[PDB]
Amino acid sequence: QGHMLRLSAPGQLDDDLCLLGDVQVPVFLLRLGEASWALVEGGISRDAELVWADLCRWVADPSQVHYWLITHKHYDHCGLLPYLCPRLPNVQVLASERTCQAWKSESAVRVVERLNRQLLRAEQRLPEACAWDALPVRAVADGEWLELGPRHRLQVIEAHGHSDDHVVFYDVRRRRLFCGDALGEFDEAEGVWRPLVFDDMEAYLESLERLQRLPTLLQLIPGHGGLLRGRLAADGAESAYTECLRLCRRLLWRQSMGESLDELSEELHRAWGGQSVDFLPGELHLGSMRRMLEILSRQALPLD
Amino acid sequence: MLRLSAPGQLDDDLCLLGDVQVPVFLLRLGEASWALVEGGISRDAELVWADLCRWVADPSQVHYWLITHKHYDHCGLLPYLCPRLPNVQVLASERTCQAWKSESAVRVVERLNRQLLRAEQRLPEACAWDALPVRAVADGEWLELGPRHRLQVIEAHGHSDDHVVFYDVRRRRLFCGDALGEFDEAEGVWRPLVFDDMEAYLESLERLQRLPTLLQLIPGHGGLLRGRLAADGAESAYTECLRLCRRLLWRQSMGESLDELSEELHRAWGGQSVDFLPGELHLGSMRRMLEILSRQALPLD
Amino acid sequence: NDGGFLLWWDGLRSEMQPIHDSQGVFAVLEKEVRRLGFDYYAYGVRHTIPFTRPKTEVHGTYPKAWLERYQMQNYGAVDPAILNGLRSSEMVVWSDSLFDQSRMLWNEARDWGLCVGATLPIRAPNNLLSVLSVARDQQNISSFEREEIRLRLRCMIELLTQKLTDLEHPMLMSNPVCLSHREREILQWTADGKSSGEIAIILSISESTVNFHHKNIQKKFDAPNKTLAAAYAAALGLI
Amino acid sequence: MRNDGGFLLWWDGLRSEMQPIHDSQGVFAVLEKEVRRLGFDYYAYGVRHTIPFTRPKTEVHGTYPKAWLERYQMQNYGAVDPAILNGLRSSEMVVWSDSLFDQSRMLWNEARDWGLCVGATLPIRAPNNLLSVLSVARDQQNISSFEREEIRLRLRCMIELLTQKLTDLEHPMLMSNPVCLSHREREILQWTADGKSSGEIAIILSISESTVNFHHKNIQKKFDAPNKTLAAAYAAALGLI
Ligand SMILES: O=C(CCCOc1cccc(Br)c1)N[C@H]1CCSC1=O
Ligand SMILES: O=C(CCCOc1cccc(Br)c1)N[C@H]1CCSC1=O
Ligand SMILES: [Fe+3]
Ligand SMILES: [Fe+3]
Ligand SMILES: [Fe+3]
Ligand SMILES: [Fe+3]
Repeated sequence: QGHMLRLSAPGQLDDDLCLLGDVQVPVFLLRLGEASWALVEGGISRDAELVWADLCRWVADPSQVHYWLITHKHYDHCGLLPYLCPRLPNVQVLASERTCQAWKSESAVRVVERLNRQLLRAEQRLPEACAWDALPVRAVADGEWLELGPRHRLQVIEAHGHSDDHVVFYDVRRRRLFCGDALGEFDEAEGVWRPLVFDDMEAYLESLERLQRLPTLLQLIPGHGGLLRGRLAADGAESAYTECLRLCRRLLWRQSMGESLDELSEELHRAWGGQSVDFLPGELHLGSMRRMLEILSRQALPLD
Repeated sequence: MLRLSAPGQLDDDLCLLGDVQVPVFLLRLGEASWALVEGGISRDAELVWADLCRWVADPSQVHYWLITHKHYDHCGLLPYLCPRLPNVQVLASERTCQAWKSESAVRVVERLNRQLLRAEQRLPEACAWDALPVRAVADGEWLELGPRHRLQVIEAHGHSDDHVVFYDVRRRRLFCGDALGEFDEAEGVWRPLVFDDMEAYLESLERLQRLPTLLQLIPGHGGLLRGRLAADGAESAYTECLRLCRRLLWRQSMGESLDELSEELHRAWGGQSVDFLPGELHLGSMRRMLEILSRQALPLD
Repeated sequence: NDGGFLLWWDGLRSEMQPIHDSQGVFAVLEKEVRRLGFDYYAYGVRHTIPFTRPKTEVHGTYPKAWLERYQMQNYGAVDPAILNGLRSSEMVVWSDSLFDQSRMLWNEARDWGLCVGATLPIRAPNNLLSVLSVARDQQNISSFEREEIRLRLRCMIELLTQKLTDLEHPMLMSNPVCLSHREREILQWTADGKSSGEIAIILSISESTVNFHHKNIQKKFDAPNKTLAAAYAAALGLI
Repeated sequence: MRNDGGFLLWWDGLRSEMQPIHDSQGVFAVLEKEVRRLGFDYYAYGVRHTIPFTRPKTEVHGTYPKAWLERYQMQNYGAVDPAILNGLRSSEMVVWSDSLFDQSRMLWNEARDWGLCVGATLPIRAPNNLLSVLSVARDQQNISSFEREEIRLRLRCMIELLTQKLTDLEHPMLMSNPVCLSHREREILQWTADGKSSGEIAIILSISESTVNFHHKNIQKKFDAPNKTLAAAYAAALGLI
């Protein structure tokens, strides 16, 4: 519990929730019952032996892990599946059909494996891994109700925009939203959202629009940074919408002065990249900045 | 381009005189009738009269002078130019005129204006403050300045306890002074300037969003904005004010002092107003605004 | 966070609810009209009867002399800007083509400076045709402002008719006739084509009673037969 | 488009999206799209005609559960539905509320049973004396005040444009009764609805009384009417005179 507005420490977060591993790339644990548990977010590969450790503190039996929820396909939210699913015999991976099929596509999983193989610690020893198409997956659809436990009824909501497959999970009983990256990267130093539009801006903004409509949130849990609460989590969606349009204004103004995409990409990198050095090679962060600026220049409404 | 930024004619009727930093605006009401807006500083008078000479053949036909508020950078020319346009009525809010009647306010303005002269410039002639040709105006008053110039006054307290703005309904053109803030020339967003009251600032931006869609938006610094920039000007200023509010509240929930963000804001912003604002007053104004925000901002749970 | 226009709507409503006197309502209308950029405005109510000479009452801020001229030549009968509302709910921008059918009116209005303007129609919930016009002299309606205006005028006239009905203005008032359930149902049946005997059968009363009820109804409308009563009742939304 | 940058932008985008449509189904599809974009699950569009005065036809089309349509029309709940009847008396939108339905408890209970637990209804009168109504509905979220205002505006725009396009496409639900009167017959009916007899019309129009009575007979034939009273009343109710 606490007076704080952001909980950002491994360990228990609420009466049913725990944060496992590194707060940067956390994995969330839900206690559905006395002998039933579920996971959320797939984290990165190199934390496999850390998460596991943390996990075993809370669960007496790994066979009591019955569900694992995954927001999307990007390397940084599914890299633990091949390594730890072999130790969770009773687990269903739950992802969107686009995300499910990504794991079948050779090229996609190669990008995943590469980016996740690049974030090891000098002499890190990866454990054995199973195939991506061998995972125990069940595809979910927009609006499906996941009866995980008696007092855990989560709804799936399509949140395309960040990627062509992103989905989020709404625990309506506790007004808790696992939102992954659909809102962006929370700026720990300023308290505002950093837009992460890596596929389509119209869909990203329409998804944030739809998430604004939800009941007032008490807990807002993105893919990076921990759990937000209070008034920070209530207007999270509107704030992400606002910051995305603010960046659109910035880009359009800079281009009306004659700047190139790469220039603003370098500026944004200078000001943001410092947060994600531990789990994102700087060059991929700069490339993602360039890609987002591309999409914004394409779909942003001109000023005439 | 999307931004106009030069002394001289703006459009078919208006002219920017003097320094774009502390500009004065000239309305051609008719063949033989003119009006002024913004009182500027002492330091640009020597630029005023001359650049004015390129557009007006006779100075005597200036009949009105509009003043947004009592700050040094929008009022200080009364000793310089007022005496020689004898048929002019200054039109201002009760607050502004009363400030002009108090010795303390005029002393502050005079010191801050004196801080900006060059070591070579000499002062032109000067007259008193309580002798000015003043007339009080009210919120919503209709100024039949010219056959094609019907402008409404709108009270926009917040930036100061007296700020007012002027809306030309025929051209949908809004003179807003600082009530929206200082336009960021490098990023294209609004920098809040809350130096009296935040609730009044935000309610003023609200009342201004209620105007018809704007074509031309004219703040006190930076020139004229057109297109989208002028349409959502009030909305964007409101949004950026709330953004700064959230930044400050977050930083305070981590244990940071207002100095922490004031110094940082100075570092990142003051460079724009170095020509017409001593850096220490910029830091002090950042601190004042952050104090007001920390006072009136909505807390969290 | 849903449109800056919403703010204008909320402000107008807040300004117009506490007013309980019509003069102030019209004054607020003038305020907003001038704030948009127009010089004068007008609000007209066209009643449906008499069908040959339909009542057209008006209230606004045009020069009184042109009002004298307008009523003198009963321009309210064949004013194209008003007649547009009989068939369409869309706004009408003043244009020569619109006034080709009534050139004298347009010529004289132009003589009085009313050179540019627009008119928006709306149907009150009581079968009355209310219309809101705005006008100025020298600037043609630009494209984007045309739509913005259109929306603002729609909102303003909706709220205006609502508030003036809530204030029981005489111009909106219609011929005061009140019927009871029994006679109202009798008129409903008659206006459906039933004869005196069929109505008497259905209502389980005598035919003499039904014709006496007919006389009752006719007496109120100052009507010579049943057809006028039925038509006026249908036009007034009473049945 | 319909997007983000301001309300006027969404308005113009909606108009442009609806201009090329030459099929009513696509019109309704665009309307449903925007309704869900607003945040609701189902919608409905109703047209109340003025006649027959005893049982005025109230036609409906929407996306409520089909079983609810079966029940609604089977027991003709459409006659005294408060959401529609409010439009006869007011131009304001009506937010669904228990107090509003105090008079029609069965309908409200059944609608709640079908998930239509929250909703709103906007009326507007077409220039031809028709009462058109646009309703939106969802299941679990109550309408907050600010969202009430937002809705009111967006729904007004949507229903206005929808009725415009459906008139331009001559939908059967709105076509009511396709009746055209000639100039002569229409002015004769104008005089008759003002109370004039056959002889007075014959005098005024400078024609014979036999001609006037034959014109009456034709007019009756068009309205499927047995006398002049029905013709005059229905013409007054339909805005033809
Ligand atoms: O607006 C209307 C209808 C009459 C409303 O205006 C009037 C008319 C008489 C007195 C007053 Br006050 C206002 N017609 C237009 C047609 C083009 S010029 C004009 O006034
Ligand atoms: O919205 C309206 C008026 C139109 C009803 O339209 C309907 C009703 C049933 C099936 C269909 Br499809 C459309 N009434 C409300 C009252 C509460 S439930 C309801 O439909
Ligand atoms: Fe991602
Ligand atoms: Fe991520
Ligand atoms: Fe200022
Ligand atoms: Fe200033």
